[PDB]
Amino acid sequence: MIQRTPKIQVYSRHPAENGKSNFLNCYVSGFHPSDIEVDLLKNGERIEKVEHSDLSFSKDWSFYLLYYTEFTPTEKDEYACRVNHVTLSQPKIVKWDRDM
Amino acid sequence: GSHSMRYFFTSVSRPGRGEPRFIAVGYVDDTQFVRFDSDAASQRMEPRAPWIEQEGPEYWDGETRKVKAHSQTHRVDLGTLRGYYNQSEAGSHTVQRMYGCDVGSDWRFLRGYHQYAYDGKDYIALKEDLRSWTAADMAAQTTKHKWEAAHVAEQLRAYLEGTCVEWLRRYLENGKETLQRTDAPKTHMTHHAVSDHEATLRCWALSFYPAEITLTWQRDGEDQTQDTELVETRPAGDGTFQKWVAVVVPSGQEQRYTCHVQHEGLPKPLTLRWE
Amino acid sequence: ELAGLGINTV
Repeated sequence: MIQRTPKIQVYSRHPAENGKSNFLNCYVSGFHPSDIEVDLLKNGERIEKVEHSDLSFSKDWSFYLLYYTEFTPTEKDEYACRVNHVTLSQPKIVKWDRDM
Repeated sequence: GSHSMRYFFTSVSRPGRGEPRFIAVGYVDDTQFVRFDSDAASQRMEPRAPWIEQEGPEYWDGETRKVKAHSQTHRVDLGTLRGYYNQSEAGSHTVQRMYGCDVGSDWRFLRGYHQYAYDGKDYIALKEDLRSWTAADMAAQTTKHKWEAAHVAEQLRAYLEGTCVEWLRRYLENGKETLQRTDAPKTHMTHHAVSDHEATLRCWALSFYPAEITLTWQRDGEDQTQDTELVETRPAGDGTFQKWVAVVVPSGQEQRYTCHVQHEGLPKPLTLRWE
Repeated sequence: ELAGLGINTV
């Protein structure tokens, strides 16, 4: 079986500014097979209002998905994406960093 | 510029009970315009762009008919492939198909595609001439003989060279306000200091469409790839795309480095300097 | 528009 581990980027839709309704994205790509678990977290806790794109794939057959939710950045609140996949022994957590 | 239309289909078998999970999506360039999802309630091909909603109920009935036929084909495939590869009924497996056409600036046929994978590996693909097949292994060779005997390549070539391009031109016309508009990247540069002696410069390109773009660094007018990091182009979620490239530089030498941006929506390449 | 003919089982 081919198994390909996902790449993950966590980032906002628009430039990060406090008090303005922005969107938090978690882009997962380069993975096979297609079953994957993706959660967005606010202060370590799972956000419930999370939507995702329809499953598609690249030329090399690897899958990609965008997960997203409405959010408002602050000095205090921290954000992250938590990903689990068959290729991962433990869930991978990537922190949102407004500068990436 | 040049344009394309592509359809992507994934089916994933579900051991224990029921039919495969099937997901089909259609794209024009980097814009998704249709979807079907076996797990959704409507059991219809559904619009995903405003400009496809112009199409009548007969479009939707015909697309629904064909997408359901595609999913049954894939259902049968998953069983046949299990047998070809001597696999058990315990495991989940995947089939993927992609097809479509490319057109140049004149909207005339350039290239057509039809390719197939099993468990994420190359299985069979239509060659550029749309007359012959590339079969990866002996199972795919058996499929190649089946498809040759049934003249699959001839049917596909007619679709790809004619129907595919005809409807592409239709969609580009109907959706011209977005589909024929280019969004040039909005660019800026950030500075971060890792230490007393080292700095990171990051060059951003945001809100661009189509997705294709080139971002690079030069040092004193020469290409610099060493000590640079380039991220994968990523969807903003509003139909546009984002990318950055970063370089690590000696602190104080920032002015030597420039970022260069090539995109369809820019009449001339963009140059940025740290100010 | 999707293809009709030429989409066959393996």
